[PDB]
Amino acid sequence: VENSQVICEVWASNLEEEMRKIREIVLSYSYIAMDTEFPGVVVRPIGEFRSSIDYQYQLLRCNVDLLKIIQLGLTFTNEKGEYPSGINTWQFNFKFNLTEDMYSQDSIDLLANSGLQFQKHEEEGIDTLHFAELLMTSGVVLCDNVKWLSFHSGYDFGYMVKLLTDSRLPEEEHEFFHILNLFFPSIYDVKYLMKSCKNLKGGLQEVADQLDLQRIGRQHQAGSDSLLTGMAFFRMKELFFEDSIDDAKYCGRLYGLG
Amino acid sequence: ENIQEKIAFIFNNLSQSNMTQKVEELKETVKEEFMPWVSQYLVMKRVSIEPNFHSLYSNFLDTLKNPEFNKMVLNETYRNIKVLLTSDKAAANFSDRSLLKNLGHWLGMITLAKNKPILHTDLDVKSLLLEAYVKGQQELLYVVPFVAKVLESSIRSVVFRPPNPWTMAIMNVLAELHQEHDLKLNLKFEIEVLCKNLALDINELKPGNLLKDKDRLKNLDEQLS
Amino acid sequence: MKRLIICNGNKLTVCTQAEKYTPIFSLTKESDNELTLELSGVARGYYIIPSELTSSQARAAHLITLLTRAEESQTTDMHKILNSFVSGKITSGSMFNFENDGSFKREPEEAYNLINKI
Ligand SMILES: [Mg+2]
Repeated sequence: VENSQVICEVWASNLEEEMRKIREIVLSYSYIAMDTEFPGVVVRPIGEFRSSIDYQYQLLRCNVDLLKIIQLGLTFTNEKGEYPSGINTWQFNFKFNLTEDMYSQDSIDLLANSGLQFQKHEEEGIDTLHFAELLMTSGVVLCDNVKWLSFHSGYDFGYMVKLLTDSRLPEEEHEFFHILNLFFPSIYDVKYLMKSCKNLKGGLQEVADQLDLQRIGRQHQAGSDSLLTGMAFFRMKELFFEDSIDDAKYCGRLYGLG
Repeated sequence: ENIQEKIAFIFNNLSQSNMTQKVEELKETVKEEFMPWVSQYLVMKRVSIEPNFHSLYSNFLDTLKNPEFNKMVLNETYRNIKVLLTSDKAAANFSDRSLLKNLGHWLGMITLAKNKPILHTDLDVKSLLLEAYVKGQQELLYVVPFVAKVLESSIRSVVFRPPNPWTMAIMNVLAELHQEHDLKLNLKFEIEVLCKNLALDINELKPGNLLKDKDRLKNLDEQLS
Repeated sequence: MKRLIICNGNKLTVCTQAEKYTPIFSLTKESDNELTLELSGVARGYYIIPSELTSSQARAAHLITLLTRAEESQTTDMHKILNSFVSGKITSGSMFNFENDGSFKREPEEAYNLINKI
């Protein structure tokens, strides 16, 4: 593994220094793999919630409006698949107090086992408002050439819609996907591409063995899982889809919500 | 040169009723090579001195449906704003002040009102305001009304509405400048007008201490002069 | 034994297992900001609010402490949900499950499946 020269940890100190190399890196290397670490699912919805898609959206909403992000990993790649000559993954670490926040002990415990520093997160952590302010005027979001990649990104794209708008998520999915299309137009979802494939099924680590991909970093983290997401997509598209991702069917959709 | 007059004629009698037909005439007349000339003509001679007729030109851009031309227009606007900003700030340049205000209005109309951002590599607003405060009193007259004009169109954007972190980031700095005792009544009333237009309360904002960080204000990027 | 919290808009109901659930006390948020207590189930008595302490925020906190058998100098995992509801971070009909000690329900399979993206 190698989490030093390929993965860069972004704290609250080196945020404007490492956001300067993102604006100059998104111009030529556009595809961004995405991962989000958050304290889990903690609140269940009630009511006349039929329409299992609608149920999934409300389960997303009830938890996103109350829980707070703890990590966000972005990996930069170009169309062919090359990486930007050195540091290609940024692991943004946010603020999270283990004593005065919302979390599920079955997620926090295994994240702590994986290696997240919950004493360091309390002191040196990125404020979400500041991160969003730097993100809007960066070209990473709201552009057109950027094509985001993600794996089962139900909560991944909701936590940052809340972060990027500083407001609660919309009540129905109609007003959620409309704003998601304005923020991130291309939402290539590896799991949706998976449920059209001959045999590929399971989770991220259970498909990284079928695709024969080596994980760089430490498991369950944000930066080291975005890299695996990117490599998985650039192998699936090359091998199964005959170097094409049809925009109409497989793009703009998520798993569960779509 | 004969074509040069035709473009002026087409832009002169523009109206909402004949917009499509005039667009067809322009597409027939002007070429692809001459498009930069039309972009410079519209952003230098028509938009920047005529603040009343701006929705017409935004609708012209929408009807034409040319992303390359839109990028050319935006780049020319940014270049003009930079040229005006990094100039000798004479105290009597009312024409230049109005020119900058109108161009900033145009920028906010064609970027923020279109649900697109103002890129940092092209123009930074918060740093511009902080540099204006640190440079003196003359540059504030150039910057604060310009930023107010740019932010005026944020209310028509479902992305850049007040609760947006970036818009609050700019508005809290403007609130600090409003609280400043050395700022003038003109600028203070302009900030209050912008707050009213965005339907915010100047008392309900969350000002910080950005003007008190001498270390941060020393190493600022220089978009002014 | 398990405990439940239901936030049906302006009503925060706390209930205990007995999976039938019996409510113990409900907080109602009035028009502007007023908070009202409606201890029920036993419908009064039993759990007694101590002398002096009168404010709704404090009565609800004390009742949650007595329900969860927690320490005095402790802000338990139900107290946090109560505070979030009062501050207005729970503006929708929602359901919160808890064990007896007050933390959210232990869901190992869901956590493992939601961190492995299964
Ligand atoms: Mg993850």
